[PDB]
Amino acid sequence: PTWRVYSTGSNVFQTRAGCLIGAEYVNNSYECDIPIGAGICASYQTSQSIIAYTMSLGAENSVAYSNNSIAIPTNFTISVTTEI
Amino acid sequence: LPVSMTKTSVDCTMYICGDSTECSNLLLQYGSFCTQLNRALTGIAVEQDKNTQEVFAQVKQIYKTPPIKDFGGFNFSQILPDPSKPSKRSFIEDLLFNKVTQKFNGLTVLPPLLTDEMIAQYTSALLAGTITSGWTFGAGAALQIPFAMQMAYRFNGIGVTQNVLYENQKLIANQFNSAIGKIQDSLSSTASALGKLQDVVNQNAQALNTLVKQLSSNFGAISSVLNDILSRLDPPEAEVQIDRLITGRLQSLQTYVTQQLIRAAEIRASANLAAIKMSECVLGQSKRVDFCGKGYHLMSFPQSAPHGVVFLH
Amino acid sequence: QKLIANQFNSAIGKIQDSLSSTASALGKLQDVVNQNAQALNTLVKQLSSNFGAISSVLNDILSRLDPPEAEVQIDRLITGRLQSLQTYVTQQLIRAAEIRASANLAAIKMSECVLGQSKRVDFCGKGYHLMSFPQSAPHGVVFLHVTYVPAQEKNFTTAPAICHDGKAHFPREGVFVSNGTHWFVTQRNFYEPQIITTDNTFVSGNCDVVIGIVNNTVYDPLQPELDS
Ligand SMILES: *[C@@H]1O[C@H](CO)[C@@H](O[C@@H]2O[C@H](CO)[C@@H](O)[C@H](O)[C@H]2NC(C)=O)[C@H](O)[C@H]1NC(C)=O
Ligand SMILES: *[C@@H]1O[C@H](CO)[C@@H](O[C@@H]2O[C@H](CO)[C@@H](O)[C@H](O)[C@H]2NC(C)=O)[C@H](O)[C@H]1NC(C)=O
Ligand SMILES: *[C@@H]1O[C@H](CO)[C@@H](O[C@@H]2O[C@H](CO)[C@@H](O)[C@H](O)[C@H]2NC(C)=O)[C@H](O)[C@H]1NC(C)=O
Ligand SMILES: *[C@@H]1O[C@H](CO)[C@@H](O[C@@H]2O[C@H](CO)[C@@H](O)[C@H](O)[C@H]2NC(C)=O)[C@H](O)[C@H]1NC(C)=O
Ligand SMILES: *[C@@H]1O[C@H](CO)[C@@H](O)[C@H](O)[C@H]1NC(C)=O
Ligand SMILES: *[C@@H]1O[C@H](CO)[C@@H](O)[C@H](O)[C@H]1NC(C)=O
Ligand SMILES: *[C@@H]1O[C@H](CO)[C@@H](O)[C@H](O)[C@H]1NC(C)=O
Repeated sequence: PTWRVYSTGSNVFQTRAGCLIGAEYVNNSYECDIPIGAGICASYQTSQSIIAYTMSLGAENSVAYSNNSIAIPTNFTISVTTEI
Repeated sequence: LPVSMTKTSVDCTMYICGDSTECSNLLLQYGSFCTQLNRALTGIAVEQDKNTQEVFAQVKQIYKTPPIKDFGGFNFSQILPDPSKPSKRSFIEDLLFNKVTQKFNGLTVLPPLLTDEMIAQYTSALLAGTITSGWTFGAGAALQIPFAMQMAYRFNGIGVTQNVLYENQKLIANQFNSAIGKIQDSLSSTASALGKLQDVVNQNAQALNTLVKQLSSNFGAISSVLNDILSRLDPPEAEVQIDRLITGRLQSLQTYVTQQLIRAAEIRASANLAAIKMSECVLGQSKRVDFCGKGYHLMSFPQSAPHGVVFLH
Repeated sequence: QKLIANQFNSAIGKIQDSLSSTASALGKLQDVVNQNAQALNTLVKQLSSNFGAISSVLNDILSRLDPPEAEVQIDRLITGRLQSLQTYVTQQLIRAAEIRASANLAAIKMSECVLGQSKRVDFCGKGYHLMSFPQSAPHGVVFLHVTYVPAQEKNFTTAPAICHDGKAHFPREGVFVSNGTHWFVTQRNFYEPQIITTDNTFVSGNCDVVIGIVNNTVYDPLQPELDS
């Protein structure tokens, strides 16, 4: 009955990549942990369960552009990044 | 420059046997070939999404330009996104999409990870960053600055003093707008500029068609309809004939998966080139002569295309 | 200098903790090793495949049959194993091509990021590149790019040029910014306002043609000291 349990019930969600079962779709947007396809991604979140969601591309940021506004940095931070 | 290809995948057992249990039993003798072959296709499939990620995901924040497009006279309407349109593709991205123009035998086409809408969103974000903050957003946080000033000191990278730009702002604006109009006409015209992407699509399509067509070949067997041999022949002679057909189909798949690997390596050598081109020609100002288009490079704008990217230098 | 040194040392400490952490950013090298092991194991397991022969142990065929039929059975085994070797070798060539391309890119990275300093944005790591230190690793190389990232930005009002006595003025290297009441010329990547003078600017034509020019007094360093 394991395959029957993971085929029936309300935990079913249609998607362009195919039918997803077992996971629960949510409206919150987060970074793509595991790529499913067609922008949908899955991750483990709080009890704990396997959620499905539209991957968030990132935080939106409306730049305050104007014909006379300029931003100048008043500090700096030395950083190190590893590459392999 | 092309960036990826259709994420194709094939069920080895379905293509070789198509539900024939006898053929499957014979295929068991060949061992891990189906797993290893399908393992090779999965790698290519992941490679496509990796390439697209390395090309367009270089921006960490989804910037957006304000509604007051007072860019010192420069009209950037043709490249900015169309809010009145359902898809948020730019105007020039509508000509690109319109200009560019199987499952039966176990073949499958997985959808790309990133949809066209999100790809267009990344392009719009990059345009917003380049238009409103120059190269500052590439290195770190986006710093707003007037576009006229950006172009002004961008000329310092070409050894020309900014006084020339400020003295000829109107003329530069007119020339830029006219040039944009020429690009619009060129893509709107019958020009074959998009041949590079069309060739990739056609190559993969005809390759798949060749693979399907190969099934009709008997490879020296009495016939190509698998059920026909099993109907007309008893199990003893059927084994030698079905073995020949199995060998032929396996050979075809091997040829199909070997060409795909080579074509994937090439298209990923192109992807890396595109990524470096975007990082240098969009997020900065490269002194490398003729790298970012012919002539001294000022800036570049990227525009989404099917399976590729189109740069306006 | 002191702040830069402390930041550098702390950055190295963060790198040490990140590498020693339970996570692993070295997945790329691990993939190469795993791929080679995968191919080798597949090639080894292929030996047990019979390929339609009565048995995969060649000695059994040599002992169970007489040569007039053993050559046929052996021919089947020959075909199967030869095909396996061909596939394995071809895959090795393709992987070799990928590794060589990565190696060449690494060599270019070494020359342009460790020896010198590269103007290519985003090539030698994220942000403005300062230098890079290489480190050896099994079957690969690890680059520690040291980069400069500006921070703590502030809003400022600006004008592209300054009009002083009809003649336009432009900044030699900096840009003109104001705190809301007083204008200043300052460095492009680090706020350091200085009084606008004839030494940090150059004149080019009339103000009337410059769009957005803002009238502002320009200081002369010679006249305030010419007491004669
Ligand atoms: C810019 O910010 C830095 C923050 O790193 C200031 O220097 C100090 O840095 C140490 C870490 O090495 C911190 O513990 C101190 O709290 C920081 N002090 C300050 C004033 O934040 C640096 O002085 C700042 N420079 C300015 C204000 O331009
Ligand atoms: C900027 O360009 C756009 C697109 O060309 C202009 O929008 C239309 O332009 C056509 C001529 O190409 C006119 O016939 C239409 O009347 C224009 N419609 C609009 C929205 O006004 C736009 O006018 C141009 N000006 C700017 C800077 O927005
Ligand atoms: C912006 O800076 C100017 C010039 O420094 C300020 O005006 C004062 O000017 C005198 C002479 O230069 C200085 O000794 C004072 O330090 C300045 N006052 C201050 C508060 O800096 C002007 O007031 C400053 N305005 C702002 C927004 O702080
Ligand atoms: C800068 O000064 C010039 C000259 O004063 C301004 O143009 C106008 O010129 C006439 C004739 O000299 C004067 O009567 C006006 O008073 C000037 N207007 C102003 C606002 O001063 C020019 O407009 C000034 N620009 C700025 C930004 O103040
Ligand atoms: C979640 O998204 C669906 C999509 O149609 C919408 O109908 C629903 O109202 C949303 N719920 C919340 C809480 O946002
Ligand atoms: C600059 O000013 C605008 C308008 O007051 C504001 O929206 C923006 O957040 C400011 N930027 C910074 C960095 O303070
Ligand atoms: C900047 O924009 C404002 C508002 O549109 C306008 O009043 C002002 O004249 C503009 N200045 C320049 C130099 O374009």
